[PDB]
Amino acid sequence: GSRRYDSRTTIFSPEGRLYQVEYALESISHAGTAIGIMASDGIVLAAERKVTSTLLEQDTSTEKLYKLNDKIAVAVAGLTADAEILINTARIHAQNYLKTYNEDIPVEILVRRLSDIKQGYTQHGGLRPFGVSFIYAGYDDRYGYQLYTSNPSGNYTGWKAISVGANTSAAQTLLQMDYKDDMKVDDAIELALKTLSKTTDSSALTYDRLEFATIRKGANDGEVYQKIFKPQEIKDILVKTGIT
Amino acid sequence: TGYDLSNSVFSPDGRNFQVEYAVKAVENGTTSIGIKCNDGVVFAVEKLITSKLLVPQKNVKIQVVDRHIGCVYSGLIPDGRHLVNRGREEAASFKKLYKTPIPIPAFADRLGQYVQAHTLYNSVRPFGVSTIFGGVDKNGAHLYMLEPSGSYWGYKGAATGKGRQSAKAELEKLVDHHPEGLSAREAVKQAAKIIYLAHEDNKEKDFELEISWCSLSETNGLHKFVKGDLLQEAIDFAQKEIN
Amino acid sequence: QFNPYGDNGGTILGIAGEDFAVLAGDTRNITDYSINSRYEPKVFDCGDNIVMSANGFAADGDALVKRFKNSVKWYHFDHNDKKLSINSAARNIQHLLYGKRFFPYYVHTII
Amino acid sequence: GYDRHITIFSPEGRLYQVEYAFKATNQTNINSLAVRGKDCTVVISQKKVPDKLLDPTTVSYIFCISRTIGMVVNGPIPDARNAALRAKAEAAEFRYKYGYDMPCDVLAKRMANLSQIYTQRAYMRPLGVILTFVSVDEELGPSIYKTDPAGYYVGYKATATGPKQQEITTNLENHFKKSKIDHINEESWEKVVEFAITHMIDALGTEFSKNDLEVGVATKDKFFTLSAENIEERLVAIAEQ
Amino acid sequence: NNYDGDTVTFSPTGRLFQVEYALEAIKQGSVTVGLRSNTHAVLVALKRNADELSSYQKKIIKCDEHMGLSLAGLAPDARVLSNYLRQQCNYSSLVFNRKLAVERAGHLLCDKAQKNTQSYGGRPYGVGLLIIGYDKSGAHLLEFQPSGNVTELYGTAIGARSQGAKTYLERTLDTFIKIDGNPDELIKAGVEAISQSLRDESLTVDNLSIAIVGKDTPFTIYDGEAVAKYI
Amino acid sequence: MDIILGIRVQDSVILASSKAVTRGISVLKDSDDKTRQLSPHTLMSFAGEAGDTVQFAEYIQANIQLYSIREDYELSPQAVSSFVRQELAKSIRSRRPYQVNVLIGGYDKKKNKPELYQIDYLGTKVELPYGAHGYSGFYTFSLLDHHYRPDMTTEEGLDLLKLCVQELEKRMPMDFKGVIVKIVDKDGIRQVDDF
Amino acid sequence: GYDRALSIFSPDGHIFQVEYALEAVKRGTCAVGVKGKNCVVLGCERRSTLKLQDTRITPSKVSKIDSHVVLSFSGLNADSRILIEKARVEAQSHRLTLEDPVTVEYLTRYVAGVQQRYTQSGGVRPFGVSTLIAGFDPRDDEPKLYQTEPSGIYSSWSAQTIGRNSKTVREFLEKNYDRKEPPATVEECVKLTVRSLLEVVQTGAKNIEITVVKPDSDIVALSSEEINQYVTQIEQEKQE
Amino acid sequence: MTDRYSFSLTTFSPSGKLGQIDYALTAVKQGVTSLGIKATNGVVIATEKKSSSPLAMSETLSKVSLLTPDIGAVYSGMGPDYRVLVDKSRKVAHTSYKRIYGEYPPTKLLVSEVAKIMQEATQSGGVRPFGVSLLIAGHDEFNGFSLYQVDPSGSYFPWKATAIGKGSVAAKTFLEKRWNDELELEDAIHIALLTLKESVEGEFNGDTIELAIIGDENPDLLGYTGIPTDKGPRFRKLTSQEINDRLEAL
Amino acid sequence: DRGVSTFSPEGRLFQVEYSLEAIKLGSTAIGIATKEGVVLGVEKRATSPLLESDSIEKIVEIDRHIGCAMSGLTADARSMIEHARTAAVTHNLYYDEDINVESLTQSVCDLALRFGELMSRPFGVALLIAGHDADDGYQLFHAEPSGTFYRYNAKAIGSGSEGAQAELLNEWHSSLTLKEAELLVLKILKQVMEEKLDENNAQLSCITKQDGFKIYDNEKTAELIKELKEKEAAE
Ligand SMILES: [Cl-]
Ligand SMILES: [Mg+2]
Ligand SMILES: [Mg+2]
Repeated sequence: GSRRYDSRTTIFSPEGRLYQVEYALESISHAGTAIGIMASDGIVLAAERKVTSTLLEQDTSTEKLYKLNDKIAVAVAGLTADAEILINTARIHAQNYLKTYNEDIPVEILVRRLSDIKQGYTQHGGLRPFGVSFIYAGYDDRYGYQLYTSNPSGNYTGWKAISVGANTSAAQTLLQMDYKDDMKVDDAIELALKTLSKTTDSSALTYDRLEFATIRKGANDGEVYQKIFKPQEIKDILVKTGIT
Repeated sequence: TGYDLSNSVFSPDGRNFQVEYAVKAVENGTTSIGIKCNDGVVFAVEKLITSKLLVPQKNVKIQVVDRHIGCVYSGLIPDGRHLVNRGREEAASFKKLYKTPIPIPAFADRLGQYVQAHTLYNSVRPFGVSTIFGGVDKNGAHLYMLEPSGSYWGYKGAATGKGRQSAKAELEKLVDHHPEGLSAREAVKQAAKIIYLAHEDNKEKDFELEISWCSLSETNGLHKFVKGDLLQEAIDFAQKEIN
Repeated sequence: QFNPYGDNGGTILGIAGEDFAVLAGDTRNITDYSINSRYEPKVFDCGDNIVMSANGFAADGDALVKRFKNSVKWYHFDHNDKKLSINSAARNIQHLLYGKRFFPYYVHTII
Repeated sequence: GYDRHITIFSPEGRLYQVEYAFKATNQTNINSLAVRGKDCTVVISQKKVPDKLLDPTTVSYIFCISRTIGMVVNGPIPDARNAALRAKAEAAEFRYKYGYDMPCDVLAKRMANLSQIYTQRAYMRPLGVILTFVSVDEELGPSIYKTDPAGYYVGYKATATGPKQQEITTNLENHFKKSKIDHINEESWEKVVEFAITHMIDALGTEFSKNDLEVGVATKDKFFTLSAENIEERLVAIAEQ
Repeated sequence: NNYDGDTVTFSPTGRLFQVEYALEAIKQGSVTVGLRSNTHAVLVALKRNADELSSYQKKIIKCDEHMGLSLAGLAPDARVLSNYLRQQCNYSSLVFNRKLAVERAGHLLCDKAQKNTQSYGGRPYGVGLLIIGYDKSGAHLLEFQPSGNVTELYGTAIGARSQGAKTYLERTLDTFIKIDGNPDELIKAGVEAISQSLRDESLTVDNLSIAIVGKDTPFTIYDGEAVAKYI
Repeated sequence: MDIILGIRVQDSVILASSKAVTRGISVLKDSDDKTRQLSPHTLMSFAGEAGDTVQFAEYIQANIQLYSIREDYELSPQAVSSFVRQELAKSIRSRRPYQVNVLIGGYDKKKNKPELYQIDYLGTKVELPYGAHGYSGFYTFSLLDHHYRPDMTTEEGLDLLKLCVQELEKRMPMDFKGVIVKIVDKDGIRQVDDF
Repeated sequence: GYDRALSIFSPDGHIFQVEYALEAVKRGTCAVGVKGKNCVVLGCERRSTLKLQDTRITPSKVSKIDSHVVLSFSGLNADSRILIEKARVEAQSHRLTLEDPVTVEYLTRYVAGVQQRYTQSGGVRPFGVSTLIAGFDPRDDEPKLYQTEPSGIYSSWSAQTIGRNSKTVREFLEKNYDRKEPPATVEECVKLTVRSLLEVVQTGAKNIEITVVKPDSDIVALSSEEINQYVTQIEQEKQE
Repeated sequence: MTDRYSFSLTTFSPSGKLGQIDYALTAVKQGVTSLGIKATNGVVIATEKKSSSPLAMSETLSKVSLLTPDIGAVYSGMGPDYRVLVDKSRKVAHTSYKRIYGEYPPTKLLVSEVAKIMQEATQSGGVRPFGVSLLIAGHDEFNGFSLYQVDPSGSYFPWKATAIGKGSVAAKTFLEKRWNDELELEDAIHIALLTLKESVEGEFNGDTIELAIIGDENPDLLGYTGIPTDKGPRFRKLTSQEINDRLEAL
Repeated sequence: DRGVSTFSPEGRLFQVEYSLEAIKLGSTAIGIATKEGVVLGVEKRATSPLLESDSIEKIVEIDRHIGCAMSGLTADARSMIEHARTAAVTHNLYYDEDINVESLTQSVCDLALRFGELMSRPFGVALLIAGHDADDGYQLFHAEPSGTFYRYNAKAIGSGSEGAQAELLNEWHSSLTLKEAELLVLKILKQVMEEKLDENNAQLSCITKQDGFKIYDNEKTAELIKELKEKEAAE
């Protein structure tokens, strides 16, 4: 029968590793780097677009940074198509919670459920896992600003600063070097861009190969604002820190 | 390679080796035949007497579908029974909806489509039988032969099993020598002769002859088994011809 | 509207002695003011020295007896030809009857 | 190399099972041909009955799908009949659902879509057949639409299928280069059938008796097949010219 | 070799190896014999133990008052098939008030076994059965093979060294077929038949199993001290 | 079914619920507690069809307790009331709806405010300074409309509540066998034993 | 539905998928359970290749199943969440029908049953997780500590460890734990737990988590400084 | 019987590649060249009509398809896969949008739905990915004109201009030299025809080229009058004659 | 790979045969049947000294008149026991009587072959089922994952089974008292066990008509161990 052609996507290696999860992580390590940095007064999301062509429409484009609700956003590293499946599920989940409790969903609850979906694809169903790692940046009134990451295994962890995708080893060492706890958003913006600039596989970091976003309480009084940076705004912030 | 390990897989030739392998199982089976006649059809089959302990006349191989169709087959006997059970379900539902008993060409396609369906997936095995069948309907007599691939045609005479080539040669002579037609009672006698002649290819064990027929005049368009005086008369006719 | 029940009349009676028991029943079967049969038995030997009658609506009565007789048969198959005691039969019949609690067998049963 | 056993892509982006299903198409060693007249669409196919024990009237690769649509198959008969029954059911359902007769090209698309599914879904094999649908459509007029195991389909001015299809194709091409038109400029279907047989004889280089051929004809409001004597009448007409 | 991974695969010579391997399980099974006259049908079965501390695996199963079988091979498969026969016999009685013909019983088993040889995931039954019965056309004996093949016989045997009993019955055919109206003699012939399949072991009191059905005899099984008469 | 009252004052929510369980012409019990603690600072009183009431109350209790353990966190009274409303709003179009009316009294620790929600079996939610279900409101609301201040103490609320119970004991046709009174505030839930 | 039998017997009688799930447990961070005279202490290793972590929000290694029972684990983190969720739901379901919280044995038996089910169900792989389940039965002051593993077997332990280098810390506990006299106080039990982790861990900084469970739903997690005091005290006694 | 293939046929290899997606892209590479160019007041999509036989009527085979009155699609790769995707794309525009909001979906969202369908063929049980790359051009009130590429993986990218298939590498380079942000629709059509001539080998006329635009509303193509707000489809397929007119002033 | 329900060329089911190897790795369990009762004894075999041995539960009650011992992958036995208990109680509900020991065993063995491509694999545990009923008296059954069960006068399963079975062959006779059987299980367990036998690493139990199924205390077994050592030294 069909047994012959079954890859057995949800089995253990003799060493106790999940083949498909390990190979999905290997896939993700070739994706454009994405960085999240959590400051005391906000969060920065920075991500490098995968080798751009000059004829690509840059302003009406979304590849790395997606909005889940008004208080939560994600940076993507891996297969974009896979990520959008998960993003839509996450968006719906947030609305289900709001409909049920009349309160915006706590960040961890959303992260857990999305990570639980990934976990399922590694234990049952015989399907390939999602080749995606997320960086979650969000705010709620319990823990305030939070950064999380999830990967194809469905395992998630919280961070002060973190990178996913390509050159995470080098990127993490650089973040670990210059990060401190009393940091502000504008400092974090600079660290994020400086780290990408040094870890990039490109010749020089330019505005057209970046997506950028901040989550501040920099609205008016006790409320949170999501700012997905426009091309010109990335061009300006790149000049303001003296990278170009 | 490995193209022959799974059903429904095309080889680089464009062949389904699993069906061709099922044909080998049919070639291994005992000889069965069908003769079309003036106003009906005649079926006969070789029953190898493995032992003295087999009860004579009591391991019947020819099967009736509805009241007007007869079916006989060579190869894996259980597979043939499965096909007839389906045939009976198909004939019952046809009669249920359309009132009239199922026409033979209609019935032939019902089996054909079902057998063909067992070449479409790797989760099923092809049928290990070639089935000779037919009867009488509103348009007269029809004889068919169906193979593991689902392929079937109308026949003047049909043969399958270990002695198919011997039987075919003998069938071709009847078609040549009788262009106007063969009578039902004659076809019964000829069927006996041909089974006896085809038995030369399976002559270690001696055998038991079984015949059936549908005829507009002789059986009133219904399927009946040939028994008693008419059977012994046909056996004697066959015995005289081999010597 | 279709009424799935009927009344076939008749009456039954069971008495127990020290070392015996009787189960009696009249043989008349009726509908309304008509006699269907003057001899239609409704007391049956079910095997294992158990006699049974289900009186009321005969269709339900026959169905129940038929099912219990069959229950005795399978009790033997499943428990090495063990004899079904009268107390075990009683409990078994309770489950047969209560299984149709929301579409009852319209009968009074005695064994 | 299990990528050659089921319908998944090979490293060079090919589907070998689909390619091998195309080779099954020629397993019968029969050539078919279709042409269009002004009022009609004629399809012809070779009829080879090798066994003397066969009932020749039951040997056919032309099917009457609906009153208006006919279909000739190039490929093994079991798959051919599978396709025919489905086409008949599809055409019948279409009429019931939508209140008008299923067009030839729409049926062709539908059958092509079903074929496409078998090239994408693993559990279903492709049918080793090429289906040529013919009609005189009430909107588009004389129509020839052809389906293959890849799920490809297209309309034709004329077409041919089989082992010696290329010879027939170029023969027809050269005629339409000469005539400068999209069809056979002829009034009666009888002479369009005569054209079809004539050009098949030239391309294949063989002569035909009445039992070596099989002819289907589509006119307005009916498709029908010809008897041996109808073809014989047609063969006599060609010979006497 | 490459064609024995499952029942859905034919070999290049047209063989079903999984069915043949199921057939092999019967050959390893303990010998059982079946034979009949015109009035009675008899099963005789050699039971097998694990060791001297264990019981002897029961080989014979009752299906109805007029029918029953003996088994050789996988016993749980015999339980499944016998249970199916019990239901089919029972359906015939409840619905049609009709005792199931022994021939129909054979046809039903054939078709049940066949379905397990043509589909993916399943496996063939790993047991052979000898069905005896008395119905409206007299006494009967059937041989069931898990290939689906069911065969009506005067006498037969299946299991290890069954060829000895099968040869004996083939010689004795003319004698035992005319043992009419005499149960004990028909059994004696069956006990002598199964003795031709014994090696180093002989028939003891908790070793031998005999069943009989006939004209005025319901299907009944004899074990223990009830078979001491026949040793 | 019977008298469940609720009064939200300055610093607490007070729930009063009748003690009688009557079936037919018999008062089967006179000490029944028609309430469940959903979380340390959230109490729900309930009232409606026999069986349905407790079955619904305990089902809600289980769900909130499950949430508490999962998140190591107490849901706000508003969040709990919305969850409860949705469950009833689902129920009303089921094959057999829960015929249960509830009051939810809670103290929001993040806001440092008492909150009283009235939800009927249809899933009709309202936040109120004082609430009642059934015929009880027909008597007590005019009394509360008069005497209630939003800045009352817990003691003033209890006296206001005594006035309601007295009016009900005077004009109501049945003997509801008094009430069990419970207070929800910053320190959690406690029962008044002498009422 | 996906049906494949992934957990099957091999010729030597092993179920490799279950045994490979144990290798995942062996890779996981060390976890230890020690029960005293009046308490149980759950200690957990946290690897220090991860700096820049946010410990406020990062999933804790010890999880409350109910107010009186806790669950720690070693192995795949994502897998453990599924077991914890199911356990928490069963805890509430038990309170609802029996009107009494679960016993630690019952909760353990349930979790172990779930793990076993995933070793002979089609289309699923076993859990790459072993658990330590600790707590006190309702209205009972006798400490309870249980262990489960991917196969589905469970048992009670006076003290036990799971995860990487667990064989080293088990060695330590085997000579340092007296059955006749378990750690008489909370302090003694925490210290023996911290000592056992210090055989394997590295630095006693933000690498060790300690959770203390006492009778009648009295569970608290120790902070860095509180744990660091045990680390500081143990090292000074060691230099001798 | 029944679909026993409930497992993924596309899986990650040790190097991290998804083999079947890569091989699907290889099939797209073999496919005939198609391109799209976005102007300020419209979009043009074009492709070569590779005829299988001169007896075939290439008009009956449409490579450029209307999805909504304001959205059109073209492809490179496997034609049959494209045909069924168009059927599914047309239906999903109704079921998941028009039947809910009473209006047609914006380009980006319809593209998103097609991408989802293609992503699922990459993960679901017993199916291979689609062997096509799509170029979808369209207009909507709040986003204006747009052009998208959808790949076998389900990924989509917005483009100012691009090409896919056989000679896409050279064609993209050609478009980079010619494209500016001030191109008018007629200028974009001109560049489209120039770019396509490089990749076409045989005949280059209105019968071998298929070309459609997304531009102004066409009231004459609406089929009815009387509703002021309904002004007609922005999608229009250029006729064989209309192409030849522009090939003279080339 | 290959089908789960595949036959070997010798006519055996691969998976069933492989599960039998798993059972050979299991801890020893012994059962002896007498006319005064049936005794069930098991080797606990704690993997470590810190493990509290009294939590090792390899002898189990099915009903008052039926007990059970296990060997092999003991986690697999839980659902088998659950089914056995339900089967026993259900029969009492339907028939107001105790269910026969053989009928119970047959019901458990019906689960065995319900695997394939139903559960994904056979059980990796063998059971010794001991009980009493009015018809056939005291009985001991060995239930395998093949779906087969034999009645035994005495039987050992597990790692020390073939050695212990040979010993049981010599020692068993039809007149053994209950006390004699108790000592015999202890004696044979002590012979095949790795570690030295005591009340903490071995467990005894019995089923009698009068008192039903009882698991012995560690105090009671300890005295039987002391009684056994004294009797072997006494000649
Ligand atoms: Cl379609
Ligand atoms: Mg396929
Ligand atoms: Mg209300």
